[PDB]
Amino acid sequence: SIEKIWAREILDSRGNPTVEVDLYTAKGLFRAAVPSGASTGIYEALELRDGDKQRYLGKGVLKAVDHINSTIAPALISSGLSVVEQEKLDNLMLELDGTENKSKFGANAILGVSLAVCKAGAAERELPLYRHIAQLAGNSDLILPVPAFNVINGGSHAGNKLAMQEFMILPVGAESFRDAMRLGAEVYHTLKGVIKDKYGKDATNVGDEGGFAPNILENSEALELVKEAIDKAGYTEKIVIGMDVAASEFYRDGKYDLDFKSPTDPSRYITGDQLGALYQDFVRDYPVVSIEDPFDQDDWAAWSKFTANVGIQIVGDDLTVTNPKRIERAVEEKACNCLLLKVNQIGSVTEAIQACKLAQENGWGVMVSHRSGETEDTFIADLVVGLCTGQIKTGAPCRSERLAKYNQLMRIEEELGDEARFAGHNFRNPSV
Amino acid sequence: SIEKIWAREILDSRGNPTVEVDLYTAKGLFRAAVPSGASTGIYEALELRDGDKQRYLGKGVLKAVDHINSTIAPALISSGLSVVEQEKLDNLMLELDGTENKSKFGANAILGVSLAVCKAGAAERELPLYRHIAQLAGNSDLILPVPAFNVINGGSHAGNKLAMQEFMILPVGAESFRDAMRLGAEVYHTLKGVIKDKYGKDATNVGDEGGFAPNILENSEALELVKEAIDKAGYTEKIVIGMDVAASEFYRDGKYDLDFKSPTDPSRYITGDQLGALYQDFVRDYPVVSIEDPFDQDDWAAWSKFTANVGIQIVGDDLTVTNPKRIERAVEEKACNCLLLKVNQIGSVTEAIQACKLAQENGWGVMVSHRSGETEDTFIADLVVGLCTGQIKTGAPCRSERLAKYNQLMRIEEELGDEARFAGHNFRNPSVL
Ligand SMILES: O=C(O)[C@@H](CO)OP(=O)(O)O
Ligand SMILES: [Mg+2]
Ligand SMILES: [Mg+2]
Ligand SMILES: [Mg+2]
Ligand SMILES: [Mg+2]
Repeated sequence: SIEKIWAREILDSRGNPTVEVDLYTAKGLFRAAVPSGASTGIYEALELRDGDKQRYLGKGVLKAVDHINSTIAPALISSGLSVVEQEKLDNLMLELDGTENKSKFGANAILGVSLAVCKAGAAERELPLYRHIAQLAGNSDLILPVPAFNVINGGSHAGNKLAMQEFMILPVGAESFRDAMRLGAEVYHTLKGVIKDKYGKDATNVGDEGGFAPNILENSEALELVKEAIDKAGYTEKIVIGMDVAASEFYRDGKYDLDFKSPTDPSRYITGDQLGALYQDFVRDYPVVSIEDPFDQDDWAAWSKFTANVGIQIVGDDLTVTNPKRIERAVEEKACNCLLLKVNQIGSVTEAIQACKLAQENGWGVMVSHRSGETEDTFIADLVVGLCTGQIKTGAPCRSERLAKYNQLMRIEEELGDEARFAGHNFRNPSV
Repeated sequence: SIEKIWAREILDSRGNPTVEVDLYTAKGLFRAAVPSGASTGIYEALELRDGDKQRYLGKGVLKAVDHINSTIAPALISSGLSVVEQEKLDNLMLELDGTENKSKFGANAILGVSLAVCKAGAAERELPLYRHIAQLAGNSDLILPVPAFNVINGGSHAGNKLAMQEFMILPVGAESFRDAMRLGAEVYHTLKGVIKDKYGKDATNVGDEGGFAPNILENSEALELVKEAIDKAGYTEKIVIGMDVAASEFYRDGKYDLDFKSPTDPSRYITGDQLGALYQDFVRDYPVVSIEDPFDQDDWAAWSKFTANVGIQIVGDDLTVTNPKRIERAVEEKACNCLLLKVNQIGSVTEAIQACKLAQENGWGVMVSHRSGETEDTFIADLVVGLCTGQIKTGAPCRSERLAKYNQLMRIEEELGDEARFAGHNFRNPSVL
């Protein structure tokens, strides 16, 4: 059973409080922490913050922590359920909170326990984490995913004018996971120089996810820099490009604002048809193979029309928020062909696994994802392997809240030894 | 005894390779990894790199990793020594290397085993890491250090003109380590707002250690920005300022170039006297209580004279490189009154505890330090408690290779319960508490 749970406030990678949980069994101690987004969709389960403006500027998580220490912990303990029963323990937590969006305890409260139970569960089974997860998910071929490295940053929170949030590289042609990391790192460090040469040393500092934020406006120019770094590294044949537009962040009165970090002005705003045609030029002119949140989380028509007019991967994030009910609708409407999977959008492991199986059941790709506020926790590296999804984005190869995950994928690859496989060019559908 | 040792290459926080080590005993797996400097002292132990231009720009550590797997690991397994015997295991390795600066295997090879052995030993003793360290050190006060947070990055850690490396805030007034975390973070976030309003959002990206990299040249202006944020956060009484100049990075033919990241022009260079005088202004205009590497690593005359002429903490880093020989010379010349402690400048736990005790017996402070290239490893967190040094610099409260250490110190404080004490205004000299 569970002997003890102890939750506390720690600092995530931007220096804001988040929830960490210690859960103890007769096997020992298991610790997990909860990440936090900046471009959070309106449909995500509630991140409970304290809002005491005199303390971490309103961002403390004492209330979430106390819900764990005062309510969740006593309950789960006295239940006497084994930590192998992921689903029953998660449902219990879900009934206890009693709300649909987990607004009673916070999803950051429930998830911190849910992850730590999962780690306890692995060890109760004497499996490493990635194999326990695969058992919870009915999987067997524990493929290593292609990493997607966020190398240039724009968007809502970025010190520059660049509207589109993330421009990523995917080493689809590397020989193994370890190899992909090496390609990603070389391109990254090459990019830095390409930026320094073109823009000045000032332009080479990092944003939240470890990528660079040059002082540029044109999304075509970012892609241009990324493709140059890929050539100059010499991997044109091995590395492709993915984008996270995060379009909800610049949605304005039913049109779209590509300049939005400027102080307001509706004359620039373009329509979804105009924004769709830009992407089609991007897909024609650059090796872009994936685009995430190309439209607002509510602009369903633009998603379906786009998806039915392209061959590339189209990824729902803010559209789907790892939520089964929202995914069925995207399925019905053929909104996209890939789920971005964020445990903290829905708020328990069990519901994330279910979101995963539903996407995969209906022929979708699935990409596991960090939040832009991460911790040293590495759960998601085990999650992507265990879920056989074949793709993960968890940062630039820079800042150790991103590398903690990359390094742990290398450890998994090495742990699988001779039986380890890399998704490479089958990242969208590694089930082949 | 040790059952097996597996080393691998992982990536550090700048996305370069570094050593990590998995050590197996009866108790299980003990893992540690090796950090890596950018402004590395000329006298530092050798960090062994591959030098293969077709692989991570020559920055691979395949060689150091193979030294561990193929030579050091059977060496330590054959000895049959318990992991608790830090000193014996460290000497074993130092003798097998047999060079002064560890250039046969690399400081990076030796250290990663040394750290792992260390964590395995704490498990064997049934002790948390910081207590085991305290026992190797012969301490039983486990005081929590004042954290020194590098909130504006310059020099070799940031893409800007700003020449001095590090502008640090020290919550000397804090009630506890956990409360020092809150003050640090609130000032950091306040400073993001100050820098944003004054220089634009483009000035709020960060350099290697998590501090803002604003587009500035004047070191006075960085100090100014920090003061302003302290004040706006409401903490002028409770928080003071520290600097790492690292003048070695900008020492140019007997002079100093405060614009070294600009196209070379030797007229802009100033003498060490001018540099010193500049330090005297900072000390009077700002609550600067500590300055690290204010002169070049070989510029001993400028060091002794500046130190005899101030009552603040003066920190040796590239001057001392965590090395007992260089420390003795610094004590004799009165170069400085604080040691910067960096396991990887010297290359083993045992050596680093020895360099520490040395400083403390000569009445020096000791500030434990991360490197600019870090990992998810939280060793130095337990190390600073176990060594009772009362001060640690391990980043801005931003980037988890920093926050993994700060979060660990909060966990250690919480674990000490009511026995927990906070160094505070005693960060130079915590033994009196
Ligand atoms: O103080 C220093 O000099 C260190 C650590 O902050 O930087 P580097 O690791 O680059 O030497
Ligand atoms: Mg988002
Ligand atoms: Mg997104
Ligand atoms: Mg240095
Ligand atoms: Mg230094």
